[PDB]
Amino acid sequence: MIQQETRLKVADNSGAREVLTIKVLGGSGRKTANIGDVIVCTVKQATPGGVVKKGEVVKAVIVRTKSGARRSDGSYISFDENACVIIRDDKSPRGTRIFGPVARELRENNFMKIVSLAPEVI
Amino acid sequence: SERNQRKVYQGRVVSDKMDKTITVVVETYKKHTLYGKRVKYSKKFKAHDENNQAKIGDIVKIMETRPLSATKRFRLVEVVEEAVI
Amino acid sequence: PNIKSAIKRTKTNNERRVHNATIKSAMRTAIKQVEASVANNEADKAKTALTEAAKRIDKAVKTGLVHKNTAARYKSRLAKKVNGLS
RNA sequence: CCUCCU
RNA sequence: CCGAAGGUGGGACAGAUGAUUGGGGUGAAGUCGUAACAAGGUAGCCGUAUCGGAAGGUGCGGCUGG
RNA sequence: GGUACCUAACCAGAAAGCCACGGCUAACUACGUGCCAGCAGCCGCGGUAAUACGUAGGUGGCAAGCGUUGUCCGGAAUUAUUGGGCGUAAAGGGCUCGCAGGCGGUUUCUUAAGUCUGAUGUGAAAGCCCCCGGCUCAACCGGGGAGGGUCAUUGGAAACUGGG
RNA sequence: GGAGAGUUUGAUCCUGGCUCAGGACGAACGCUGGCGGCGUGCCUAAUACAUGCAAGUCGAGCGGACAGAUGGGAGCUUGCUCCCUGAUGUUAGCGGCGGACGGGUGAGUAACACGUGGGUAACCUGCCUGUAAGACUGGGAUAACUCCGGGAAACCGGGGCUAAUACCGGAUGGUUGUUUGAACCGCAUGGUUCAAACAUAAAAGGUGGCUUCGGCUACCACUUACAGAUGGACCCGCGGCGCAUUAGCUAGUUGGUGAGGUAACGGCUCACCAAGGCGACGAUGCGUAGCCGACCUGAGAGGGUGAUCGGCCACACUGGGACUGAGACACGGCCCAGACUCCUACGGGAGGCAGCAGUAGGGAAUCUUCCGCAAUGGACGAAAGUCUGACGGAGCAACGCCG
RNA sequence: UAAGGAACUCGGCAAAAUGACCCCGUAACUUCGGGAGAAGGGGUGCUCUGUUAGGGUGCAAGCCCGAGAGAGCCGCAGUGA
Ligand SMILES: [Mg+2]
Ligand SMILES: [Mg+2]
Ligand SMILES: [Mg+2]
Ligand SMILES: [Mg+2]
Ligand SMILES: [Mg+2]
Ligand SMILES: [Mg+2]
Ligand SMILES: [Mg+2]
Ligand SMILES: [Mg+2]
Ligand SMILES: [Mg+2]
Ligand SMILES: [Mg+2]
Ligand SMILES: [Mg+2]
Ligand SMILES: [Mg+2]
Ligand SMILES: [Mg+2]
Repeated sequence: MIQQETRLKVADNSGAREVLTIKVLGGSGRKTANIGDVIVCTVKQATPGGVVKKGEVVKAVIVRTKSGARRSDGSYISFDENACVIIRDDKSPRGTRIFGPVARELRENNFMKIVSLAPEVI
Repeated sequence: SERNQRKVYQGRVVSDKMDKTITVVVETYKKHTLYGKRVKYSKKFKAHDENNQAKIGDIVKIMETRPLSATKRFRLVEVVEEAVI
Repeated sequence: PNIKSAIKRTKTNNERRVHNATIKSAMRTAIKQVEASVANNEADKAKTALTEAAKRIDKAVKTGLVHKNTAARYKSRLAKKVNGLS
């Protein structure tokens, strides 16, 4: 459950360390985004020398959340943190590496490059 | 035994407080490389005195040994001169 | 590795260490028996322990583990403790 | 009071 | 137990860059005066103070390289 | 590698160069520009007769190259120990008191750290070099020396410097 | 064994800078370009790397497949088949040695790192070659091969086996330790030599030939002592960078005592004591740097450089750790972490071009994805030989020097 | 009080958070006092060793105060309110 002002760790090597959520995308009054949803966000903390710089507005896909996600079989997945991956408009990650486990839900939304790069998909 | 001696030195005892130990200062007159004047050089050393006999002024001889500490490398072979006060 | 004899030397040396550790462990355990016996005031056992110690010490020397000087140092230390009892 | 440049 | 990497923190140091700003250098023929060089038209110069578009002026003490 | 080298023709045919020419440093005239265009290591050339610019014809070194830029040493007794200075050229501290340091009258005795000196050991090979030889000399390889040390160790000398 | 010249002025002497003639180079760029012979060729990004190749060997350790067929056998279309295990051959797999060299690069390092200095009484020292004892007697396991289960897989865990020159038991062993004394002494810590006791500690056989089939040999080769030699380790005097617009630094710090560790001496590590040690002769900090043989230049003093070639040192994608051993705390190993490359049907694996070539990038700029071990040197082996981008050659480039 | 965490609002108003003791450590700037509880960190229960070392009182017996250690033990959590 990510909303305007939620800060997320960035689970990639794009240069951004922390982003602030500017907007949940996909409809007028949409309050909240979950795993596999895209957000507009500003980079609040960056790694020095990275591609993505502090202050850039960027799109990111959420790949883990504390709220987590329910599956049709009645099972759930939750993580210890909220994290996203900066993306281009075609869903490809701007970085080359993904850190930490991502949720299976990203396959469903056709974030395949992310799912392939991730060390674990739970 | 026909043993080749290690490098032996002689000088004044500048330190002593360090028990089982001294600082022997071999003062000497090395010529300056370019200008050739005899400049008053002084190399400190670290020798061993088991009995704690030596004191300030003693112009003792010392001989090289096994490394007797981090800094210590010599023994008090003999107190040649015995200065007092 | 990416060499034939390297892959052998990888596989070899692992299997050597295991066998080698055994003998060190055995030695060190045998050394502890002598050290333990000093506390209890029992020289008769310490002598019979020191033999088994000394056997296990010298087996490591043969294999190529404990150096002769290393062994020399240990058997010294132990024998002084045994004599220091009486 | 001042006295263009080479 | 020690322990690399990592994390957190407050300092230290070095470089780059910054609205703007400060003098400096340089630049055939710009403007203002004429301070210095002659007793340079109020001898000049040194330290200091103060004042003035600008060279500079004036005070005090000093120097002669008047 | 059927490559070096030999023979033998076709035969000196295939094998000349680049840079420089005010002065330093041995080496000039037409024309076209007209403070333009351009040149320049330094001094400096060009404003309508340019021996230093654009072109055109013309000549000393070293020898398929030599020009240009970059770096280092020299020249530079131009950081001066060798080997420089400070009245006016740059340079005497505004003047003391003084710690450390540097330096210290004469004699004599003694010492021997400095000073000097003999002897012994090492300072690879290559390179550069002394005799230098060999490979046809060479653009090259061997041996015996030498240098190489504010160096040990030891025995003297003792004027001088230092210590009593 | 040492040369000057131009340029401040109207002219002068002086002071003073500037400039020039010389030599040197890993050069680059122009323009131009014939050949030959020696030499030299990433100085930038210790940047990242596609591809190939750079360390493998020993069947006279090895059971085993898979071959061999000297011969007998072989049903019999003489066409093809075969049944035995020929001498012995090919040698995945096991075992040994090497892989710690050779090759590369100079990142770090202002340090006993280096260049000239000791103990060898503080050490180590396999291989090699000597002089000095032996391989005697116990077995038990385990690869391969097979059986089973995995792995799409990559790779791998169980089960029964089999061998070995793999491993372990025990006697007696001069080594080693302990103790009992001596002898003899140094440079204090001591050292060297000898004798007994107690304790411990050895090996391995595979080939060819002869066996009187009791055995005895011999090259190779296993194991033990005193040697020599070789290659390492520590310690020390003295040397060789800039900055004071860097003046205080240090708290395992300085010494002691004890314990442990180490091949080895030692705050080397720790415990418990003190309060030291260093520094204006420049500590500490910052900057820069591999050091040296040498090289360039110069009359020399000096100054600069430390590509190529030789030695010492350090490092091996970044960082940590130990294992194996005579010897790395590993240059083409591993373990772990990190950033990058690859594979993975996602669970997991694989690798490090500062090896030769080459590529991209950076840059003013620096080669061939070449042939051969014939030579020289290695490693392995008794040898034949194999492997060797070490090395020899060749390609390229007026980049030198000179024919 | 899920997730979020100033998006609320004129304004973080209100609330939450911080909070004891001991120890380490602490910048700019400065009137040289300060700044300073700067900041940022660590420890904290119980048991045994243990009527510890050491201290107060006392002739002693005893009573009282009491570090710092080592070894353990338990919990989600030890200035457990
Ligand atoms: Mg005037
Ligand atoms: Mg006037
Ligand atoms: Mg006025
Ligand atoms: Mg000079
Ligand atoms: Mg003047
Ligand atoms: Mg003057
Ligand atoms: Mg004066
Ligand atoms: Mg460096
Ligand atoms: Mg809530
Ligand atoms: Mg919550
Ligand atoms: Mg708001
Ligand atoms: Mg609002
Ligand atoms: Mg409030």
